Amino acid sequence: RPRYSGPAPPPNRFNIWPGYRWDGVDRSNGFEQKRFARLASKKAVEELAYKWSVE
Amino acid sequence: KEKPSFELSGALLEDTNTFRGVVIKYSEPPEARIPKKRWRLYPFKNDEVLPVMYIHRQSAYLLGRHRRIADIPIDHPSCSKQHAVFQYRLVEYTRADGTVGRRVKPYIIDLGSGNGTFLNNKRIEPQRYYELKEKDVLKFGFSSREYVLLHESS
Amino acid sequence: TRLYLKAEQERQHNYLKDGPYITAEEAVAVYTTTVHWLESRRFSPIPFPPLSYKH
Amino acid sequence: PPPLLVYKWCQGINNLQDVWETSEGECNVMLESRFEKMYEKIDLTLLNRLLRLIV
Amino acid sequence: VWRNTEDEILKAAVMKYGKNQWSRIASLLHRKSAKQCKARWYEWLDPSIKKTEWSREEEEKLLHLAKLMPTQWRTIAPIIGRTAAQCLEHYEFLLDKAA
Amino acid sequence: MNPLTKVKLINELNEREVQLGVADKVSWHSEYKDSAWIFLGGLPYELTEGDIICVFSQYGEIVNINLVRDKKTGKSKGFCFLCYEDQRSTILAVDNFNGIKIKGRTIRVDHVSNYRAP
Amino acid sequence: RLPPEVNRILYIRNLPYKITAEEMYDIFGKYGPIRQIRVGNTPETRGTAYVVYEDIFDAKNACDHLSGFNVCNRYLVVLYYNANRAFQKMDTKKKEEQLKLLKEKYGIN
Amino acid sequence: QWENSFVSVYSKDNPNLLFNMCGFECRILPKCRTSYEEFTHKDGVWNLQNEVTKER
Amino acid sequence: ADRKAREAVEMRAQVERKMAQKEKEKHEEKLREMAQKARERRAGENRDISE
Amino acid sequence: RNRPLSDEELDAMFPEGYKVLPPPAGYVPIRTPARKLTATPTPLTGFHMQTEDRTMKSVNDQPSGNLPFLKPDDIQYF
Repeated sequence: RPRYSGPAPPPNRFNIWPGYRWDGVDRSNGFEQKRFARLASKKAVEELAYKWSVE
Repeated sequence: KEKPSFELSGALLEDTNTFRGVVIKYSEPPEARIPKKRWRLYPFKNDEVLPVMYIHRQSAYLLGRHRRIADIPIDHPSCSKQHAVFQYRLVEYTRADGTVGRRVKPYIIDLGSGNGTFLNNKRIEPQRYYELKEKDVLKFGFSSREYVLLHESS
Repeated sequence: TRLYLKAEQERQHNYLKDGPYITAEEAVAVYTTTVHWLESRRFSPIPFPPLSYKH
Repeated sequence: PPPLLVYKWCQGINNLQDVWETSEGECNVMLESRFEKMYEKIDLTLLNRLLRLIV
Repeated sequence: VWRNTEDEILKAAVMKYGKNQWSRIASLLHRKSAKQCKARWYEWLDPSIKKTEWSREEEEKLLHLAKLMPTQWRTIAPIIGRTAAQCLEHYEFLLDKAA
Repeated sequence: MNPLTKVKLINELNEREVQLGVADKVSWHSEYKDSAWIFLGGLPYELTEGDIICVFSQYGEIVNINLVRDKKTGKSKGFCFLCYEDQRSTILAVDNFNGIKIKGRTIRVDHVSNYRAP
Repeated sequence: RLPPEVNRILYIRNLPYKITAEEMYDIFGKYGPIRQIRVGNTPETRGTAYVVYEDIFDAKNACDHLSGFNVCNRYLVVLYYNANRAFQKMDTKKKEEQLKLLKEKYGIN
Repeated sequence: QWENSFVSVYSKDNPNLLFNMCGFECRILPKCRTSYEEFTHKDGVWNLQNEVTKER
Repeated sequence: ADRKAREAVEMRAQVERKMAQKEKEKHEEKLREMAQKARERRAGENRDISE
Repeated sequence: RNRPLSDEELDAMFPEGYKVLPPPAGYVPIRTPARKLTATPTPLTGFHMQTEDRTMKSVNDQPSGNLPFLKPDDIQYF
């Protein structure tokens, strides 16, 4: 089972390993990281707006 | 006709390592780095000294005969087009107290250049890194020019 | 407060009528000594903030 | 923050050289005060010269 | 800025009401604030503002002072009897005709 | 309408889904829990299976690949089908590779319902 | 990686009157090859300069770097040029003949 | 002015060295001098552990 | 006092620039001597390699 | 788009009221060395009082009058 061994696979929703012979460079629309950042910032503003709700 | 293979094709290689229409063969490995100690290259040509080059500023330096893409065009027709790569690499070491350290180290590497790179007048292995130490001398192919490497306190 | 502001108006006008109390010798001593220090600290004097400024 | 400052100050006093020795008749002295009127006594023109040294 | 109509209303309002209730006054004209009325009156309008050109002696005094007390115009301007604005621009003008 | 508009389509579809914030189980991908085949289109006429698999392994292992070249001159017709190991990987690929520029040609990526084995 | 408004054409304000073109060629010289330089002449243009690099890369480098330079007690204004219009015809004659030279020269068609 | 300063002296006749920084009033007591027992206490007590030697 | 200080600071600035320049110059000629000395000693494995 | 241009090409680019200059034939020869070996070069303060001058006060960046603020990018037009 020749498995990817190179430096750093970027994270995904499912966090799955890149293939045996992954050419080993990131080609991606970046939509992954966009969704990740927006995912965290939603929680951020949730907290920030709660703090107002109690005021 | 041609049967479908599972073999490669320069497409990704070409676009990813291409520049100016002249694809470079070498890539900077992750430990590319820039040094604190400021390295200087003292050129000579048969006892005639040439002005020093200050090469502490980039992580990679291309030496060859093609003035377009090379950092340093070494104008001896016995020099191939894309010839050698000077490179700073952050290479780990052991501090005398055992704690692990790394220093930016200057390493030269040849791309299978035609006629050979001479380290202290030894021809070196191509596609392989060789460290450069204080005062050391360099000669590429059979050029009439030679170089000595120093830094500030050296 | 009214008592205070009366004291102040007094103290300003008194300063004007009685001249700077920090004579001239003291002024020159202070000034020169500051300059000695700064220069001995190679302090580059801050410059008026350029318009197309980075920050 | 100020309380960390207090801690810093204590242990600074501690790490002096031979600070607690009293054998040969040494004496430590800690003195602390105010400047008792700095604002109200800053003198405008001289302050102008002292700023011209900086900006 | 101020327009001659607002200006005249100011004159009349002041001479009626006295110098102390600027709230009533500024309530009168629209798009005018009590702070602004006070400032304008003491700056330009009030009759005691002497509106002529500078004597040679007045310019001697001005120059000499602004050399004596750098950039303190609200300190100087009473000493030569003009506003900070007059002293300021006029010193600028002398400085420019010199250079 | 020429195909680059059909890349615009899928990208707009994704962003609209995030825009309404709709849940994953009702995400338009969900209608294909039953397929590991994804269509690639607009490939340059030069890429061979080595490069295709190399690049697209980035989200998993590949079970099969079929690159339709014209049999008489053998040359690539510029589109292909890909069987990943696990649906989730194809979801990731459809999200991330739809619109990447390879050798100038912006490739379009999509699910496939009823892949036909040729 | 370039914002496509960058150009080898730069526009410069706050220029000291009667500076030496020598001085100036140096100033912009540390940045890259100068295809050409022009200075205004009329009092309106006297004090402004259009400077043309021979490379977009030295161009961007310069515009980003020397921006806000202090020369002669004043800061220098730099800008990218919007060469969005023309002032002359393109001289069909010369164009046509140089292209005939090219076509017969490399025997293309 | 002497009315607001406050000057405390440490000498063979004063074990405690007092002082008064930003808001806290602190008393420093060395273990060399009349600190017969080194002791624990409410965490109202800090231990000034010497740096080079790491001792209390 | 401003006039006097300006001029004193200038004089010290010039003396400093000059001394530092001279020292830089001797260092440079010394390093040239070292350069040609070493190149000649070479004209007449404490090394690090990779794969 | 990187292709170099002609001098007629330039005179079609630039408006009027600008004089052309090669400053020296030596600077134009320094210009010859400009691209030449630009990367290789010899490397590149302290306290110093200031002297009063007026050029900074003199420079103006907005039109004078009841004129709206003039943005930094509308400059090459207005």
